[PDB]
Amino acid sequence: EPNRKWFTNTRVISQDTLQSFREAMAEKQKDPYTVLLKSNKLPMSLIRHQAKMTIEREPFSETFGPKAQRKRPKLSFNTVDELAGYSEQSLDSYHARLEEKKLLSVATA
Amino acid sequence: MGRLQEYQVIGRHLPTEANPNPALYRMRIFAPNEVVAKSRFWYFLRGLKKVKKATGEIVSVNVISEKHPLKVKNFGIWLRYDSRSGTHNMYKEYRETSRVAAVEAMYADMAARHRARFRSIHILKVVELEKTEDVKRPYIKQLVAKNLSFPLPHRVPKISTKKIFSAKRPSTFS
Amino acid sequence: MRYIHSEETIPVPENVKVSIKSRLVTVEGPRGKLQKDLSHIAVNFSVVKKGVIGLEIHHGSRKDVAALRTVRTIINNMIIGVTKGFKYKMRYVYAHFPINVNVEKNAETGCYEVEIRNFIGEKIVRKVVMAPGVEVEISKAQKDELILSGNSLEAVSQSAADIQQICKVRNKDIRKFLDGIYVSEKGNIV
Amino acid sequence: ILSVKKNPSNPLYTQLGVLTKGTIIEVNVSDLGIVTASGKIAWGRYAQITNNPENDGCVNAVLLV
Amino acid sequence: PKSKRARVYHLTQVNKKGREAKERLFSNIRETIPKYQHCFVFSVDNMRNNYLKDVRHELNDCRIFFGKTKLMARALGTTPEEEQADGLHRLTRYLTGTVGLLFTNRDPADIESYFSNLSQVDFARAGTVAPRTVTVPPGIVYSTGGEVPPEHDVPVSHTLEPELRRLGMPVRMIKGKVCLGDEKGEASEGYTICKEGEVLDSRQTRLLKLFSICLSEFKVSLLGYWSSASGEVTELEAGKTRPKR
RNA sequence: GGGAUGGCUUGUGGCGGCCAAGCGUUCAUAGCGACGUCGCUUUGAUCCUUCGAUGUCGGCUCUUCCUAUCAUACCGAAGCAGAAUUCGGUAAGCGUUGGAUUGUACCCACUAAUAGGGAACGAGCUGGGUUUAGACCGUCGUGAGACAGGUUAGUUUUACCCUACUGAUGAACUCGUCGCAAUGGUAAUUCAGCUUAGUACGAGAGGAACCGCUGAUUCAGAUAAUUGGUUUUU
RNA sequence: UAACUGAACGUGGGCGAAUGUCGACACUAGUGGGCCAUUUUUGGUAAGCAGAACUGGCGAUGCGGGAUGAACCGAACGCGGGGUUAAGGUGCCGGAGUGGACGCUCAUCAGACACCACAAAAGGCGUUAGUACAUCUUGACAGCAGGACGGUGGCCAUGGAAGUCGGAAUCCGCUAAGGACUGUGUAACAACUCACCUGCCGAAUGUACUAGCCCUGAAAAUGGAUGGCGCUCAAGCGU
Repeated sequence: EPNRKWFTNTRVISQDTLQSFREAMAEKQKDPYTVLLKSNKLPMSLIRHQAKMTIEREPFSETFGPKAQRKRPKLSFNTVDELAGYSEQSLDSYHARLEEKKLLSVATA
Repeated sequence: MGRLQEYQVIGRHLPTEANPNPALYRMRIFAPNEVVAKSRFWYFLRGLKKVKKATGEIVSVNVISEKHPLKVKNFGIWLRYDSRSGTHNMYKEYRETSRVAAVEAMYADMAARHRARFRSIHILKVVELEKTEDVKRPYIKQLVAKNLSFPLPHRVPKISTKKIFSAKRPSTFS
Repeated sequence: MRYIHSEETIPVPENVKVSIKSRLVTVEGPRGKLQKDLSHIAVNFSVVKKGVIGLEIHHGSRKDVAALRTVRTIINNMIIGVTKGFKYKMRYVYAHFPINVNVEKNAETGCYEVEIRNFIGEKIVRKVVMAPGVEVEISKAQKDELILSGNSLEAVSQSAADIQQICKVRNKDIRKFLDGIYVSEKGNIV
Repeated sequence: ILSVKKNPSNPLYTQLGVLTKGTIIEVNVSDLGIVTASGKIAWGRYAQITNNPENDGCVNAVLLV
Repeated sequence: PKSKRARVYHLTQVNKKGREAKERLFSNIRETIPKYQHCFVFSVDNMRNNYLKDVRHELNDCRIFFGKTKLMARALGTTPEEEQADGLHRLTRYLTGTVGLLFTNRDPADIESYFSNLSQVDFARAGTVAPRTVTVPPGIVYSTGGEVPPEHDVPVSHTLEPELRRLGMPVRMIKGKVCLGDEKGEASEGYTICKEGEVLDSRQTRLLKLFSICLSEFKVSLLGYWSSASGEVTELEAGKTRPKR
């Protein structure tokens, strides 16, 4: 049956009350030996993109392919000296990781 | 639709005190007999005017015979027929010797080619093409050609169906 | 629609003899004589004019009218075969293994035979038996070329197609392997 | 979903909280920024289920604004 | 009639002209008549007709029409009852085949002298007679096909090799070079494109155009001219020889 | 005492909003709408989120059918160089295995491949659903007992009948010998090695194929010279 | 009723549409919330479907035809003879036409009992008949032989980008006509080609719809079904 109360807000709360409730409830979660009383009647519902940006700025078609317009690579170095340092530390990290994996006929099931 | 005849059917509304002399309406109807002719008259008249059989009368029914049935003529038939889509026009032409023969050939041809029955074909106009350049369809433009002489290849001879066995193989050249 | 009469015409040169008997056409000229049975198509032949063959169909449909063009082109091709002849020049190319083509005349069957060896290093010997009337010649003017000559266009072209289709690269990239025998030129002998 | 307000077939179905077509549910609309005339957050609003969840595997609803 | 050729719709900007182009041609021809003293009829038969732009540029004060022959004839007026000016129906008898109109105010002697000494070497079209024998030498195929010495010629482009094979030259692709026979010019004879005193077909003329060999000439031949003052048509030398209708 | 949906189904979501060929529509200018599109349902991560048996399936042996093709045969396309493939098409001729795990369906290996179904699930044998009578524990009940349940042990036992199948005889036509073939069945299968050839192809790493030859897998039909097995040759 | 002024009931007298042709008791039953079908009405569903009202049939029922059959069509039944039909049929099984006229269709399991589903505004370079619009001797569609140009390598961008890797604009001249370009192609050019125009030719075409028949529009599992053979100017489809 049509009724006016279908199109009204059913639960409302103010800014300061919501903030105080959240702060007090967070302080209650800080203690694991303190539990609520009548938790079923409490408003617990109130308590409880880099990839997208890169794809938006540069599409896959403009990156690589027959219609690609990409011409300038994205680098982590600026001049030749930091390029040499980057290569040196990259080789050192690669060798260290390989030694770590080495330290860490098929096998039986 | 059977051996058809053409009928002049004149009918009118029944005279009342308001209208002592009602208008007379005349139609040319291709029907097998006079009962069907008057029925088609009342159907077409109900389709056009405020006259029906209970409020009107049939003044005259006369058979319209062809003036020259021995003269080969070309006829143009303009017609409307009902399909599952709706009403459609066709103009067709038939080389016959009379209007009733042309209409019978039209009914057979429309039944064969578009599966349209007598109930769903309206004959709007049947005319005689008095000159040769009035012929438009190629299948009669090829018949009105000058010096039309053709053979009849592969004529199966007319052999009686009760004579089961023949002693020689028939020829198809006569 | 059934068309009452439809006609085609074939001009005939002076050196050609055409004999038609129960839709069996026999065309004889300077180079030779060919025969073809056209009894599967309903057509009436006549002599409309001197040196003119007339083909006519009566009370035929559009398909029956259109078949006369095929009959006309077939008889014209027979006339061109007995007057000028037909010649297909084919070239066989190779990348690494030289393709060896030998041509001989099997006299017992009266027909030419072509043997193909070393096609992409294969040890098999491919053999193509010609249709009778087709003569095979290894061309001396150009390099790695066969010449097929004859009076029958169908026989010469079918022999050429057999030579193309017996040398097909299998299970390889056709962009990379371009070996084979291909029909380079089609034309008349005279 | 906060609660099931009315299942039109049977009050027992509403007591059991059954989500079928035409069921009025109460949803937390805190993520839509519906606000009262003075600044109070409207965090509960009715909505109607407009699909068949038992045949669709999901609950689709329309707000009763 | 289900079995029919699929009519290809063209996704290009330029459309069919139609009747409006013919009406525009009628208006242009019928408006250039009362401004120029002489109207010449010229003929360019079996010619490429691509130097007409240079002719139009060189004769800036002249007006040249090179439309349809029957359209130009009906624009000038075929019968004396429909002619725009007197004597134009006499001029319309020369408009057959590939012809053109030249409206001018210059001296007819000057026009005849200019179209006499005007001559540019041009590629031959199909139907012309070959003036000499052209043969591509065996070996590496160059751009001119032996017209210039081979030491001063770039090799022909590798993309033209399928076109040469389709046009009948038995060339082949060796090491990115289009070669006739072998790389060192062995095991093959030269390819004779044309023989002297032989009617050129489209295949031979296209081969000569690819090899940039010109075996013809571009000659404009004046047939006659109508003068507005005298109201008469003076017939020139080529007009007697060329058929009239 | 009475019983024991079906020319159904398959490959592509819902809700809500735009766009739109079109269908309608001219005294109302509304309404449906294919094709699409848009919102909700981790920078190759995490392994610290497995979400309820009322409905029951398996296994052995053996035969046949379907194709909705895993492999073998052939073919078309793809940066498909070669090698290895991927996608698709015709095709059921021929194959499609051996095991582990019951604190209760997935792993491992061989292999060319370990494709999916029907004829049951709209009185052959054998393990669970599954449950007569004995007994125990858990839950419920004052109780007899019942069950949210868990465990143990536990009676159906033809064929000589007709048909079908598999084989074996057979009257009538004197007996016998040698034959013909209508019809019915039908059979082969896959892999490896030598040569081609370390060749074609390739920057290198690598690395084919046709013809030819020799074995092997599975199936089938025989056979007992030899080798094992069998011994009432008592 | 102011009143033989009216109201009933009697006395006496005079004088009606068509078509077809029973009532009351007594006694005794069986069945009285069954099935199917047309039409109408009310609710819905993804689709099925669920209700009522009248009528007809069946349970109780044979016969002819639907190959066969509870619900269909015709027609209801004593025992026989002769004649004629209904529904349905006439190539053979099967009694009766390889009957007549005009057309359509060729299906790699057509169709001959369809309407329902598949299923859609569905896909067909199958074949006929039409409707609308357009071109055409001032030469239509298709072809063949040629042109297809200049500013200009337009602007930005790019290592390079010149119509043809990209973004935005997309004008003018010479025109008979030619896009700041339709594809092939080059590292970029070049080159070829398309749109468009002219020359040869010779008379009818092009586009989109509509209506018929045909193909596909989804199928499992023993070997089989317009009833069977078989049928192709039908022994199929429409009149």
